[PDB]
Amino acid sequence: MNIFEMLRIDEGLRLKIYKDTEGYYTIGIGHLLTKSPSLNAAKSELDKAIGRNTNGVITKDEAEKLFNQDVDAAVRGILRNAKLKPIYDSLDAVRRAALVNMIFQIGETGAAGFTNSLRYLQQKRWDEAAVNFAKSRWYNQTPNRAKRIITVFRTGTWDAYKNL
Ligand SMILES: [Cl-]
Ligand SMILES: [Cl-]
Ligand SMILES: [K+]
Repeated sequence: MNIFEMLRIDEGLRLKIYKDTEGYYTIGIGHLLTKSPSLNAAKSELDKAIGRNTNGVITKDEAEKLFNQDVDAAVRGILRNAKLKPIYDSLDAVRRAALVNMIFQIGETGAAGFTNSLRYLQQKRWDEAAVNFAKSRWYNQTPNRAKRIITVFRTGTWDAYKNL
């Protein structure tokens, strides 16, 4: 298990534009195109992203390409965020992957509201952090995925993904 395999499980792989759990145009492996309700707008974002006139469908390789970029950018942003870098640095590799996964899903902006949870992680108060994390719109809207992420923060193991 690793960040790529974990997010592949969590996001799936689709080669045509589709809408994510929030109703937003996405493609590939969780690659958010835009929050605009305009499909053409989405398609334009896709073409810009891939570098060609696609007509809304991409190859697996292309999908993987955006994914790699996406994972990298997620890490990079965490490293550049003064509110997150410290948490990230205080963690073991398994938990770090869970934090990257969260940011990939909700963004740094979405992570701003987790200050308290992040603090519990920093204190290594695993069960306390787990309880806290669950008290969020994030958990309520994507409970199965959030539960997985939370078990990783709680245990430092991949057990939640192990059988998927
Ligand atoms: Cl992009
Ligand atoms: Cl879910
Ligand atoms: K998805």
